[PDB]
Amino acid sequence: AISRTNENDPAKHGDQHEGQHYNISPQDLETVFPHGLPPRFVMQVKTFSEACLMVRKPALELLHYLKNTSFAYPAIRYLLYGEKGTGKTLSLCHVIHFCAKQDWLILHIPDAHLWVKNCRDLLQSSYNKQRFDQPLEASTWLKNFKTTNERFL
RNA sequence: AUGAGGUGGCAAGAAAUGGGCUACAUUUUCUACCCCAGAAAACUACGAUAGCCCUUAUGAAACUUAAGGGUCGAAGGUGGAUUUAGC
Ligand SMILES: Nc1ncnc2c1ncn2[C@@H]1O[C@H](COP(=O)(O)OP(=O)(O)OP(=O)(O)O)[C@@H](O)[C@H]1O
Ligand SMILES: [K+]
Ligand SMILES: [K+]
Ligand SMILES: [Mg+2]
Ligand SMILES: [Mg+2]
Ligand SMILES: [Mg+2]
Ligand SMILES: [Mg+2]
Ligand SMILES: [Mg+2]
Repeated sequence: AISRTNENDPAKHGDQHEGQHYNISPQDLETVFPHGLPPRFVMQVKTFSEACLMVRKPALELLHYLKNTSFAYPAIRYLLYGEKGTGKTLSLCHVIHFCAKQDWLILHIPDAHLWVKNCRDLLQSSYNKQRFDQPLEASTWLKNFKTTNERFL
C-alpha cells in the first residue's frame, strides 16, 4: 500500500498525500460521477473493481483556493490547462468530489465539445426563433444533473 | 485529276472481348486532426468519375470537352474454369 492513502476525504488531503491514491466509494461514483470521468478511466474502474485517484499538486492547489473562497466576492474562474493526457479532467473530478461532499450544488458539463458537433436532431427553438435547440444533448445532461443534485432539487 | 481548295457531315452500339478505374464496406463511412476524438453503420447504410438538370472554364463555335453544384441512390454482398505481377 505504498501507493495508497487511508484518507478518503478530499477535504483532508494535503502535500503529505501527493503521489498517493485515495479511494472513491461506489456510492460516490453513482451519485457524484454519473458522467465526466474519462472513458479509459471508467474501463479501469470496471477492471480493477475500484476507483482510485492519485492526489497531485494541481488538484491540491485548486482545493486550497476553494477552501478559502470568499462567497461574498464574485465567482472566480479557475482554468486547468496542460498538454494532452496530463490529467486535466481527473484533476477537475478530484475538485468536483470535494465540493460534492461539502454539500455544494454541482453544475458539471463533462464535455462541452459534444454540443458543437455530430448533432442529428438540431431543431429550431420556440422561445427564440433565432436559436437552435438540441433535445438529445440537453435531455442527456438533465438526467445526470438530476442524479448528482437529487437531494437539493 | 488518283492533284489543289471551300462548305457541311460521319465517327454509332444488337453483341462479344482485352486493359484499366471505382466498388461491394467495420483494418469500413463522415467530420475534426494528420494518428490518445466524436458520430455513422442495411431499403435515408456502403456503393457511379453513370443518367438527368443547372452553373462555370476554354473556344468564333460545347446536348457534346473539362470542372463544380443539384437531383438521382442502380448493379455490386468479394467473383467458376482459367489467368497476371512481384525476391
Ligand atoms: N489523478 C490521476 N489519478 C489516476 N490516474 C490519472 C490521474 N491523472 C491522470 N491519470 C491517468 O491519465 C489518463 C488521462 O487523464 P485525463 O483524461 O484526466 O487527462 P487530460 O489531460 O484531461 O486528457 P485530454 O487532454 O485528452 O483531455 C487517465 O485516464 C488515467 O489513466
Ligand atoms: K477488367
Ligand atoms: K475480379
Ligand atoms: Mg480531459
Ligand atoms: Mg482528290
Ligand atoms: Mg447513401
Ligand atoms: Mg454525378
Ligand atoms: Mg462562353
